[PDB]
Amino acid sequence: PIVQNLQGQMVHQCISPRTLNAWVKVVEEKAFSPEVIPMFSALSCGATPQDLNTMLNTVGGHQAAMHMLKETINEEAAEWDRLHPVPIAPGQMREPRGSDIAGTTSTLQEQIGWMTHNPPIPVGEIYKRWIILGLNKIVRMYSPTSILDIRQGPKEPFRDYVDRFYKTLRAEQTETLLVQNANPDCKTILKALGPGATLEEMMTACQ
Amino acid sequence: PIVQNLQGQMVHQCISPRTLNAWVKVVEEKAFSPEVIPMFSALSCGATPQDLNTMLNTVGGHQAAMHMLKETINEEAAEWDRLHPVPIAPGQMREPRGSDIAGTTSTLQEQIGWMTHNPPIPVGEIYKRWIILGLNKIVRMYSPTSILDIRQGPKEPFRDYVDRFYKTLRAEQTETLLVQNANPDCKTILKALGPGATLEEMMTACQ
Amino acid sequence: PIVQNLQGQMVHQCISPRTLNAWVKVVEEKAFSPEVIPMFSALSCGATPQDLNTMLNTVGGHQAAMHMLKETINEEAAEWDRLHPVPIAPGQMREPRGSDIAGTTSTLQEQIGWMTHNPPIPVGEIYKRWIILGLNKIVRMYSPTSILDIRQGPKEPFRDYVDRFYKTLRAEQTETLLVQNANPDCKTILKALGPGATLEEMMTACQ
Amino acid sequence: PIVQNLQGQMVHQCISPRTLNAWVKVVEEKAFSPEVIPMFSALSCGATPQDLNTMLNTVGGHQAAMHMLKETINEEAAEWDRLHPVPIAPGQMREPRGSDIAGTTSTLQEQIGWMTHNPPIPVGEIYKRWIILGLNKIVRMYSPTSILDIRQGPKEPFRDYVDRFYKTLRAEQTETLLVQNANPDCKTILKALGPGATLEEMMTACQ
Amino acid sequence: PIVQNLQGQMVHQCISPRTLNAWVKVVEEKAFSPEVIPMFSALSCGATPQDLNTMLNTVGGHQAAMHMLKETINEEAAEWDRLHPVPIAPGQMREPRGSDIAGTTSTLQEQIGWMTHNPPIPVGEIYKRWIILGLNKIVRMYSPTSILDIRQGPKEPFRDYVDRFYKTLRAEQTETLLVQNANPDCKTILKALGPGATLEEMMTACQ
Amino acid sequence: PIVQNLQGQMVHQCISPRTLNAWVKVVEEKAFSPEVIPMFSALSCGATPQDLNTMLNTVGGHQAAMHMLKETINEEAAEWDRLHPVPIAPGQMREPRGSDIAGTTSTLQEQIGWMTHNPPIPVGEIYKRWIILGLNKIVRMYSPTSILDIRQGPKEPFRDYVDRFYKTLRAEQTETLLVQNANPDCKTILKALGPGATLEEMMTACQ
Ligand SMILES: CC(C)(C#Cc1ccc(-c2ccc(Cl)c3c(NS(C)(=O)=O)nn(CC(F)(F)F)c23)c([C@H](Cc2cc(F)cc(F)c2)NC(=O)Cn2nc(C(F)(F)F)c3c2C(F)(F)[C@@H]2C[C@H]32)n1)S(C)(=O)=O
Ligand SMILES: CC(C)(C#Cc1ccc(-c2ccc(Cl)c3c(NS(C)(=O)=O)nn(CC(F)(F)F)c23)c([C@H](Cc2cc(F)cc(F)c2)NC(=O)Cn2nc(C(F)(F)F)c3c2C(F)(F)[C@@H]2C[C@H]32)n1)S(C)(=O)=O
Ligand SMILES: CC(C)(C#Cc1ccc(-c2ccc(Cl)c3c(NS(C)(=O)=O)nn(CC(F)(F)F)c23)c([C@H](Cc2cc(F)cc(F)c2)NC(=O)Cn2nc(C(F)(F)F)c3c2C(F)(F)[C@@H]2C[C@H]32)n1)S(C)(=O)=O
Ligand SMILES: CC(C)(C#Cc1ccc(-c2ccc(Cl)c3c(NS(C)(=O)=O)nn(CC(F)(F)F)c23)c([C@H](Cc2cc(F)cc(F)c2)NC(=O)Cn2nc(C(F)(F)F)c3c2C(F)(F)[C@@H]2C[C@H]32)n1)S(C)(=O)=O
Ligand SMILES: CC(C)(C#Cc1ccc(-c2ccc(Cl)c3c(NS(C)(=O)=O)nn(CC(F)(F)F)c23)c([C@H](Cc2cc(F)cc(F)c2)NC(=O)Cn2nc(C(F)(F)F)c3c2C(F)(F)[C@@H]2C[C@H]32)n1)S(C)(=O)=O
Ligand SMILES: CC(C)(C#Cc1ccc(-c2ccc(Cl)c3c(NS(C)(=O)=O)nn(CC(F)(F)F)c23)c([C@H](Cc2cc(F)cc(F)c2)NC(=O)Cn2nc(C(F)(F)F)c3c2C(F)(F)[C@@H]2C[C@H]32)n1)S(C)(=O)=O
Ligand SMILES: [Cl-]
Ligand SMILES: [Cl-]
Ligand SMILES: [Cl-]
Ligand SMILES: [Cl-]
Ligand SMILES: [Cl-]
Ligand SMILES: [Cl-]
Ligand SMILES: [Cl-]
Ligand SMILES: [Cl-]
Ligand SMILES: [Cl-]
Ligand SMILES: [Cl-]
Ligand SMILES: [Cl-]
Ligand SMILES: [Cl-]
Ligand SMILES: [Cl-]
Ligand SMILES: [Cl-]
Ligand SMILES: [Cl-]
Ligand SMILES: [Cl-]
Ligand SMILES: [Cl-]
Ligand SMILES: [Cl-]
Ligand SMILES: [Cl-]
Ligand SMILES: [Cl-]
Ligand SMILES: [Cl-]
Ligand SMILES: [Cl-]
Ligand SMILES: [Cl-]
Ligand SMILES: [Cl-]
Repeated sequence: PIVQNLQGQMVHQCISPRTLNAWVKVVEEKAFSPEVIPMFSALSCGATPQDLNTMLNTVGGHQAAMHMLKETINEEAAEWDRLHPVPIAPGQMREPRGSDIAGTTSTLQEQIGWMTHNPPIPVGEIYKRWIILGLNKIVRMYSPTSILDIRQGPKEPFRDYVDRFYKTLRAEQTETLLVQNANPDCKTILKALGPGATLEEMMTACQ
Repeated sequence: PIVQNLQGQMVHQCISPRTLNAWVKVVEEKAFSPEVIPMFSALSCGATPQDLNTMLNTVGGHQAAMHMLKETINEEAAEWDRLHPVPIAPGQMREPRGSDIAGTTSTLQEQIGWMTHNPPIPVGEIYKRWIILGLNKIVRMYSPTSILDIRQGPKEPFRDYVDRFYKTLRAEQTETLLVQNANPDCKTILKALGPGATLEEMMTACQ
Repeated sequence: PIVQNLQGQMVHQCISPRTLNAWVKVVEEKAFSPEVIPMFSALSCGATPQDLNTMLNTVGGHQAAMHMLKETINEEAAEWDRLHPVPIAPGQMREPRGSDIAGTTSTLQEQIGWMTHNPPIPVGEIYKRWIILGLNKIVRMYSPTSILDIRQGPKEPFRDYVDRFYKTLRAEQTETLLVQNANPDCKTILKALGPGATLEEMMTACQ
Repeated sequence: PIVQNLQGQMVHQCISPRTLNAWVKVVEEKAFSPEVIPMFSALSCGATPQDLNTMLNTVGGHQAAMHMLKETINEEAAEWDRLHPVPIAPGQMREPRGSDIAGTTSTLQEQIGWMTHNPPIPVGEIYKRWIILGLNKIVRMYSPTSILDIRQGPKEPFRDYVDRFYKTLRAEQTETLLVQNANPDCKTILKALGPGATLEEMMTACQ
Repeated sequence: PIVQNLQGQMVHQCISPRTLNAWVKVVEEKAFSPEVIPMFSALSCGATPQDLNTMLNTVGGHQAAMHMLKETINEEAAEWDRLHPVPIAPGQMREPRGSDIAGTTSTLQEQIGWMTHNPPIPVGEIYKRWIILGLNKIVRMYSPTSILDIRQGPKEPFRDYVDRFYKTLRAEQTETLLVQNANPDCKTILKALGPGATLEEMMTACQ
Repeated sequence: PIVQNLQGQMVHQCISPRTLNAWVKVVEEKAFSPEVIPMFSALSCGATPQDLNTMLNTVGGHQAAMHMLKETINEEAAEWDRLHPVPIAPGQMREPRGSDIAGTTSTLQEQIGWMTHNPPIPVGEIYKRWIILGLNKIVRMYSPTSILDIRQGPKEPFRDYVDRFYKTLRAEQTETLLVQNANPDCKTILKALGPGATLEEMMTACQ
């Protein structure tokens, strides 16, 4: 990543073995659960496009998703080229192309040059926004259960039902559907509460 | 987080893989036990609102609690706006809104600017206080057993009973109830001790 | 903790995830064995009162001991107030109270101010001494076996017996009792050695 | 590796135990899966030829591949000598040979001298490009299944089939073959979609 | 420990959680095997007497050995007082006593003052030499098997026998006894080799 | 080890717990496999003779090999004394002896003085070369199988056979013997290939 040293200047740092292993492990354990996306964003703090491509390529398996990611990246790369239509002088920064932001036609020194410019061209943050966009579309598609099928069981604790409800809702990307899909006993209690009840009040009443 | 370097200036640091993994793991293992809250506070030392949102979003599951957390955060964010009613000049700090402190309408550079100002606007500590408030309400609600039902067994060691008693009491958020819920043999000993006995004296007498 | 940087000045550092996890784990594995106390002291090197309270609060369970710890802390806090009886000027250090040293009525900035003063008021070391005092009283009470009941078995190796003997003695908080509680065969050998024998000589003779 | 300190100068650093162990472990677990190559590239960030040889030599087993790697390295080393045909003055940098870039006839001080020169001779990056070239040829040869034999099962979820398809394709080093190898039911749906369908659209239709 | 910063001055550093855990773990796994002593010496690099006492006190169990260690320490402390017989002026270093070097009557600031003096009084290295002396006496006593009882089996590989032979010899604290305790077949071969054979030659001949 | 700080000067650093544990673990898991030697060389980057002796002494077991190592070290130490035959002035570097390079008659300060001299006397690298020499002789002797006995099985995959072939060859310290020891079916194919075939071509043909 590009990180500021202990003297106030932005310099390049090698991606750490702890960072590399943490990203690989979370994909192995959680696949494309919704909480994997913020983990990717945190673990790629200050990452260059090269670092972002590194993280994606260390993922073995889920290659269907990785190809969807490339398609989303190319869509965003093509949009950037339509919003930013371009001899380049000696020793002198060039504007980046979509494929430059994606790290495919640009060198690390070029990415360092853009990201540390004054003002900086944050090709890493632009690329990361493309990746998260594509990652979120994967999260929705891999969500196994629709919110319409999350209904509280006749003996299911309300707490467990709300857990499944909003876990599903988070991947699908509320309060009245949560009441409608509650079981008959709790749904009866939740209507007596009236409108405007908080989740805390609702869960307390069906305890 | 925002941490001071080895030269005496406050700069931004990327949240570490060790920090990210430590928060995720403790939630996986302890859920919303009372001791999870001080762990969250320590692991979020110097955190920005972005870092605080990062930590919350890496939690998979317990999504019912996370939605209660959002409701508490919005309540505190709405209160801040009622206590701090607001053209913004070029290059110049703006007062934060409730959603700015919660990291939803503010950028990282803006959060860095507030937290490192002189005097600093500690939007991270303000947000953290909101989160801990909401986290504590979750701890009370998820406490499975009431203090009224913690009574020493006829053969239960007094040490084990006091452990369960104050473990329950900590989540519920004393000395006379501890005597009343003791078993007949120990309760007899504890009355002979008289008032003002310490916990050490009480546990010694029923050993 | 408060640690000196690489330039010779005392500044605040966030308690590390490795430190937090190491304290939690040792309590989970060893409870209140005697060797847990020096581990707590080492892991709290340079800790502020806030850091000391952090470490105590990350302990889940053993809540009976934690309440005994609070009682000991309040006793020491009350003593400090009796030994140090107190408008506070603008921007100007105030003497600490017992509850200030215990981190309950003092801010982190105040604790940093005391600990880094010239001369420093080591509220962290004062608090730590209170905690270790209370922790040691827990170690004695949780010692399951009295030294009077540690006697060498008729076929127990002398090495194993001495291990149990001084393990028990360490928690209870010597040489002649070790001879008296030895088995008949070894006790006969140990009297023939005479007075003033070292532990090495004693263990060698009963090998 | 050669890394810039916190003062802006490139100096030598010892390869870390975390780096050494991370490379060994990934080879033990994944052998020559395609994602092992980007892991090698990231873990060898800023590596000298000595560091690159270190990483290769810590690999136990897969010695057939390591000998293929040497053959590829010698081929690239011989090419470099044909593109760069060479008394060397006292204290004065010499041009490198193919075996110098491969770390076999050059010292660490010589590699440091080339890599930190102005302008730098990046013998580490040149060597790394040779290694990755040879590593990729191993990935293709060790790919067990050909893309022609990746066909969706009659009850295999389309997602799982695309995973295997592009996993195989990645090692072999698309969209119309993916349709042809789909099962009859899904292939019927995919033709109705028409040309130019994205992977996301294709996977959605066969869900 | 006392370690030099990145600016060339000796300052105090808190003993690390990795150091504390590494010492505890090696004692748990290897007890008082001979190789535990050099591990203790390496892990206590630059340690103060306080750090050395910390490491000893984190050891749970083996309390018989720890009491032998104290007896050896007191013997060396008494010797130092006999070799170094002693108003102390304000703000001014005092010569250390045996108990000062052992960390029992001296503060950390005093130990820092001695160790960083010019010229330095290395109370840490003096104490460490006392500890290693006592630790080595424990290694000899806990050696279970005498060298006289290490004899090669009639079908035992010579390599395995030499391993046990010098493992035992290392704890007991050679070449002709190794031949005498070899089995008849190998002993016959080893006499034909003649005097002055290396261990490599000896092991080769009995392979 | 001796490592350069972040200011460009060579200073002493304590051997890290990660380094110590990594060397011990690899010996426990791999014994004297060929790849253990480059691991030792990397983990001893910049090591002093004291650090090199530390690493050897933390190895428990394999004491036969460690005694062969001492014999090789003494041989190299005796050679150095024959190539470098020696009042030493106050405060003034002395030439090292063989036992000085091996760390047996020299202090750490003396080793630091030699290694950081201008020009430096690299007693650590000289000692390390002695150790690796002796370690390699152990690798050859502990190789269980000779290359003459590595022959491809009638149903053994050629890839697996080449793996065993060069694994054995690496420890023993090629292309025509690999053909001769192939099975009849593959050997027939390999002769049809003709001379000068690469390993990649050979393995491809027998696939
Ligand atoms: C950069 C990056 C790392 C980021 C970010 C990021 C940025 C801002 C915010 C946020 C913070 C506080 C509030 Cl009060 C609101 C709000 N208030 S409101 C009117 O109630 O919605 N909204 N937001 C998002 C915003 F921006 F959209 F406004 C927020 C979040 C929250 C952080 C959070 C997590 C948590 F657990 C509990 C919290 F209290 C807060 N994370 C989400 O909210 C995700 N989420 N989604 C849904 C669903 F859809 F199912 F309902 C659900 C959540 C949920 F909160 F987890 C919980 C079960 C419900 N994260 S990134 C690109 O990788 O993602
Ligand atoms: C920032 C953050 C990390 C913090 C903080 C924080 C700040 C201050 C204090 C504190 C410190 C010392 C004393 Cl003497 C008292 C006191 N003296 S008194 C008159 O006896 O109560 N009070 N306090 C709290 C205060 F502030 F309220 F005053 C304290 C604590 C204690 C730390 C502590 C833990 C411990 F194990 C043993 C100790 F000796 C001290 N932690 C708690 O006390 C929580 N707790 N709750 C209850 C219950 F309710 F069940 F009884 C119980 C505890 C318990 F101690 F664990 C124990 C079983 C009993 N923590 S945060 C926002 O994440 O939490
Ligand atoms: C800050 C902190 C981390 C500290 C400290 C701290 C400070 C000083 C000392 C100490 C050091 C050397 C000597 Cl020679 C003596 C001594 N000489 S003497 C006349 O023989 O007793 N005394 N001391 C304590 C002093 F200060 F009281 F003098 C010491 C210790 C020893 C360190 C030690 C541990 C060890 F394993 C082996 C050693 F050789 C030395 N640790 C203890 O001694 C605890 N202990 N208790 C008993 C029992 F009671 F059962 F007998 C037993 C021990 C035992 F040693 F483990 C062993 C089985 C016997 N630690 S803290 C507040 O968290 O604790
Ligand atoms: C230095 C080093 C570490 C590097 C690099 C490196 C450099 C650039 C790029 C890259 C980035 C973005 C796009 Cl949009 C394209 C593109 N757009 S396009 C017209 O669709 O192909 N192409 N590229 C490569 C380029 F350079 F060739 F252009 C890219 C990659 C991608 C990174 C990536 C991984 C991922 F998972 C998902 C992504 F969105 C992006 N990694 C690959 O693409 C490897 N891969 N191969 C195939 C296959 F062949 F099977 F189809 C498949 C992949 C796959 F993506 F994983 C996925 C299943 C499909 N890596 S190194 C020497 O060690 O490797
Ligand atoms: C500070 C500290 C960490 C230290 C140190 C320390 C200091 C110096 C030396 C040393 C180095 C090289 C040589 Cl050539 C000789 C030598 N040459 S010689 C004429 O043949 O003996 N002697 N020495 C010791 C010296 F100083 F005494 F001279 C050495 C050692 C060796 C290091 C070593 C370990 C190893 F595995 C293989 C090696 F090649 C070298 N470690 C020992 O030798 C311990 N050992 N003991 C015996 C036994 F007794 F069974 F035979 C046996 C060993 C053994 F080597 F392991 C092996 C099985 C045989 N360590 S500390 C206080 O914690 O210990
Ligand atoms: C300091 C230290 C850490 C070092 C070093 C060190 C220094 C240089 C080199 C080296 C690098 C590149 C080439 Cl192209 C050749 C070459 N070209 S050539 C004409 O084909 O032989 N030769 N060399 C050695 C040199 F110096 F001798 F020239 C090399 C190596 C290689 C590194 C390497 C490992 C690898 F896996 C794959 C590679 F492509 C390169 N490591 C070895 O080669 C060891 N090895 N041995 C044999 C055997 F004998 F069985 F055939 C076999 C290997 C093998 F490669 F693993 C593989 C199965 C075959 N390491 S240290 C003192 O601890 O060891
Ligand atoms: Cl995966
Ligand atoms: Cl790739
Ligand atoms: Cl821009
Ligand atoms: Cl509930
Ligand atoms: Cl969870
Ligand atoms: Cl999210
Ligand atoms: Cl404010
Ligand atoms: Cl008790
Ligand atoms: Cl616990
Ligand atoms: Cl608490
Ligand atoms: Cl004071
Ligand atoms: Cl014994
Ligand atoms: Cl392997
Ligand atoms: Cl090798
Ligand atoms: Cl070039
Ligand atoms: Cl799908
Ligand atoms: Cl132990
Ligand atoms: Cl103790
Ligand atoms: Cl001295
Ligand atoms: Cl052998
Ligand atoms: Cl071993
Ligand atoms: Cl030793
Ligand atoms: Cl020389
Ligand atoms: Cl093959």
